[PDB]
Amino acid sequence: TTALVCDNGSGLVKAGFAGDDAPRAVFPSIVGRPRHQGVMVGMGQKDSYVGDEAQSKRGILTLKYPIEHGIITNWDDMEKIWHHTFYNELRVAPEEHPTLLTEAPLNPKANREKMTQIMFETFNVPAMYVAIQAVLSLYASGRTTGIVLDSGDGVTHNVPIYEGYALPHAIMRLDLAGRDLTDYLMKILTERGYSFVTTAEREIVRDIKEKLCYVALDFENEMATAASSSSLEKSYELPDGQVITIGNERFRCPETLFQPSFIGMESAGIHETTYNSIMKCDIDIRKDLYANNVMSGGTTMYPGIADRMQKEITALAPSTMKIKIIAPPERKYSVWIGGSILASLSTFQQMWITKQEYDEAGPSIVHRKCF
Amino acid sequence: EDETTALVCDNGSGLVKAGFAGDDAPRAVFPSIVGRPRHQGVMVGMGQKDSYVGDEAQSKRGILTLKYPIEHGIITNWDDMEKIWHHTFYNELRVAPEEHPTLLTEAPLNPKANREKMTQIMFETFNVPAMYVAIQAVLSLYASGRTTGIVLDSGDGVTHNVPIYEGYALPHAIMRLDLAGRDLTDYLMKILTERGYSFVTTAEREIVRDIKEKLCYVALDFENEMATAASSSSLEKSYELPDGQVITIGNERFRCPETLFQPSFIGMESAGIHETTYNSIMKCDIDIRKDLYANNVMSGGTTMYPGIADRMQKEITALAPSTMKIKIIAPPERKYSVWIGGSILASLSTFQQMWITKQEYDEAGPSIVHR
Amino acid sequence: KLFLIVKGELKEIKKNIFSSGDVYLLDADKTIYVWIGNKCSVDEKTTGAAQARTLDQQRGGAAKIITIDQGFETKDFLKLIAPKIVEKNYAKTLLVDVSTGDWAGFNEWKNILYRASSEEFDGINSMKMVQVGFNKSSLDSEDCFVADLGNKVYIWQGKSSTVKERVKAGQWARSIDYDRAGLQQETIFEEGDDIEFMAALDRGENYKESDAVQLKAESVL
Ligand SMILES: Nc1ncnc2c1ncn2[C@@H]1O[C@H](COP(=O)(O)OP(=O)(O)O)[C@@H](O)[C@H]1O
Ligand SMILES: Nc1ncnc2c1ncn2[C@@H]1O[C@H](COP(=O)(O)OP(=O)(O)O)[C@@H](O)[C@H]1O
Ligand SMILES: [Ca+2]
Ligand SMILES: [Ca+2]
Ligand SMILES: [Ca+2]
Ligand SMILES: [Ca+2]
Ligand SMILES: [Ca+2]
Ligand SMILES: [Ca+2]
Ligand SMILES: [Ca+2]
Ligand SMILES: [Ca+2]
Ligand SMILES: [Ca+2]
Repeated sequence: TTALVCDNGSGLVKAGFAGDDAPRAVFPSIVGRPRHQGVMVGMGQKDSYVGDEAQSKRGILTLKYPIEHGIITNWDDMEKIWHHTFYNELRVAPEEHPTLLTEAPLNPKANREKMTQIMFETFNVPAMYVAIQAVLSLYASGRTTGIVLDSGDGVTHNVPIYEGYALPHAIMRLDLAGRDLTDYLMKILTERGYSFVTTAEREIVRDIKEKLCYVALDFENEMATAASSSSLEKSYELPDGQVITIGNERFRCPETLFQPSFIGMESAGIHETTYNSIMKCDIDIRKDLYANNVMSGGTTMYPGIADRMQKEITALAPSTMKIKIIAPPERKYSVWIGGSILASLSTFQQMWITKQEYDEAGPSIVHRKCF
Repeated sequence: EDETTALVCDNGSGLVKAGFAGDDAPRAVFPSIVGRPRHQGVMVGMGQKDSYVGDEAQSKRGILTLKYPIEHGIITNWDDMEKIWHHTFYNELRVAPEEHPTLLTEAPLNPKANREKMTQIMFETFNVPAMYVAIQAVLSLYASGRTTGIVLDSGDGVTHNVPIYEGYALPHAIMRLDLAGRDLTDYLMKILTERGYSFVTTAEREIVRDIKEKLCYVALDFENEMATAASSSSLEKSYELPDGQVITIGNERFRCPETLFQPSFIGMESAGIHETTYNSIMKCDIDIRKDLYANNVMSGGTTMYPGIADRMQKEITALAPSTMKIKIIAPPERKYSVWIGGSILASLSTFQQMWITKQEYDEAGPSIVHR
Repeated sequence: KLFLIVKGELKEIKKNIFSSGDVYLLDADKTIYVWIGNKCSVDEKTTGAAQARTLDQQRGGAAKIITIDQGFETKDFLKLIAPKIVEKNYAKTLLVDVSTGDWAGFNEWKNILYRASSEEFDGINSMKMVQVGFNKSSLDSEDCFVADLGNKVYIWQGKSSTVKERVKAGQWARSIDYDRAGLQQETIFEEGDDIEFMAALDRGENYKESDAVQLKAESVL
């Protein structure tokens, strides 16, 4: 039989089959409920919406993130999501397919135990494994020891791992990621005249981010170049044939990753958090971490972000360090890729947690499993 | 050995359109009129009858006071409506309604009490096995192939804009205009009187209806068309009366339907159908207006004038922003679109679960009709 | 010990003919080396890093795992192979390279064109919809058509069709939307201003848009 892989990301769910080179189903991890309740009567709407359909019907719905900031906080909505994944997105019955889930770093034991319980008792999965997103990313890079920068939709993590084990004393969480960047790009665009009020116009801004934005190597010189010339401007055509000119926004938006002060956060940029994490590791392994720095997640896709991170990091590290930043072209979904690879492997099958074991020892069996 | 056949009855402001489900056209079409004798002196001998319906009432005026039960799409007299329905069932359709499920149609914004009374009458007076009430414009849109759009239904005595999203009407944005085909006939009658001709007898009014339905058209630009008709004979056309006399009509041909866009012609202080179409669209959620402009369907007997679609597109484009895609749909079977949609709806096999059974009525009273 | 990586297993080589589109695991008792070619695939990369962890787990957990990218070999490592031997070829991949999009049926999606005609059956419920060839050449005007594009659904109404035909076309397009996750918007084209509809047939049946940066699951060969 073929196994299933599901990365429950903060803002998008990435699901697919073990063995494929990419997640077949990718959709927003969002659930919306009617906001005026009188629309489930006279206008005949269903009680909840998932993913694309919910976001489309934003406006008559209150949208909530079951996994806002990476940790699941609503098991009814998470159930709606997973049910959608299995039955509607993948079109399979989960009782016939083992299911690998991913969890955020610093996931509570109770959270993972409830995840386990729900999979087995509500979806009758034959077997399941929960892995840590950054670890799957690390393995996918071809490495077993390194430090991962995982920037996604609602939360960003620094995670150091030595010989396949995460170091929770030094794991770093930062509540800034792609979604706040989209919001900020919207704000600074609206500060130039452009307005985005229709649901369509609000999704347009996410598109502009993903297609036109890039990370400035030196913010000062790049800001100056955009102020004194038009070399850096670039144009984006709306549906309605009107065209928009965007200039410094292209690199002011992602700079927030390095200067959270842009959105009113008192916090540290991704370079600083990488540094503080590495220094919080064993003193003997910091060299190995500096030399193996893997980037994963959707928010590490801006062009020229590898360069900037190396710059700010080398400015932080001791002068004699050999520093290398790893940004493989498949990093947007490396997590999912790892699951797909790992679930297909022959060595892994011994690690699968069967329903028999769940019946025998309760939900705590999930803690007693190595990668 | 067989199954059962269902009835479709559109209770129009001026005409009753009734027939069987599955047929492409209503077998019975007759005036929605009830006539009762001038004074009791007439029905003494019996002698005369208590009341006359439809064509016979039109045939016997002058001894009958004529009334419209459904003068404005909303039923206002249940005795006269009962005579109408009775005539429909037994005289025109020649069926026993205890033997057929009966789909009736109702105007937009019909009061709930009114629809409950319709229900009570059907079940308690005609023992209908099943009945369903549909909204006329919705059947019209459905016949256009759609479940979302905004219908312009111009009939005999009333005109409506109805926006519909996913098959449900939006009553906050429903627009009513108490002007329609009959007011156009009356006005055409007057303006022909102003040319020498004189129409005042009822037979002369039927002739005027024929002249309207056969010769009138909607000018694309009223100023220019008036000028063309005033400086040449291109727009003139000749109509032969029954006695073999020919008459010639010119600007009347388009001044008559022009009233739809300029109600001031009949002394109404109100806005033309283009304006109200716009006002309705504006009363809807901003997210759907794009769809409404893209799906603007016309139904009813008074949307039959030629070139009314081009004019509608012009005036709506002038009302709406420059960048909107406006599309005016004028299905060729729109004179009966309502009814035809109903026919198809009752035909459907998926439909039958929705028929309201007599059992459910006896058990739950008339408010079940809302479900 | 030396092993090329194949599928997930380890094939033992003792000839040190290093290749550029693969990954090799070298076994020294207290330090495990994994060497990742500059032109290999992900599965080959990640199977190395997985196997090394299984090996260090068997070994009580006192071995050190040394990942090394091609061209960057450390002297410590290079002094175990050599008394530069790097070939160009590969050992195959295990992944199936898919391309993806807004719906999970993507990488195999062929756009469909169906015809709906009431001339052959009586009643709506009896009617059926038949796939015809995805081409303008398959369009008549006596009946209606529906194009399933995956992303979208187009409807083409012939001027010489009937109500029943357009009702089936709508039914079928809304059914397509229902049975496929995410929204697949229905767009009706009347015969006459049908430019985009014919334009879609002109994009052919093997045309699907995805954005979503596509990637290839094998060495470059
Ligand atoms: N080329 C790109 N540049 C910048 N951001 C991108 C790009 N492609 C996708 N993204 C963003 O990445 C974010 C999602 O990352 P993801 O891996 O889904 O994290 P998570 O799964 O934790 O939500 C979204 O905000 C999306 O806009
Ligand atoms: N071809 C036509 N041109 C102008 N008016 C027409 C035409 N055909 C029908 N009508 C008018 O349609 C009106 C009735 O429309 P209909 O939808 O049957 O209304 P209702 O539902 O109010 O009975 C009549 O006034 C008739 O004169
Ligand atoms: Ca993630
Ligand atoms: Ca009507
Ligand atoms: Ca008659
Ligand atoms: Ca060890
Ligand atoms: Ca290879
Ligand atoms: Ca046909
Ligand atoms: Ca045909
Ligand atoms: Ca759908
Ligand atoms: Ca691929």
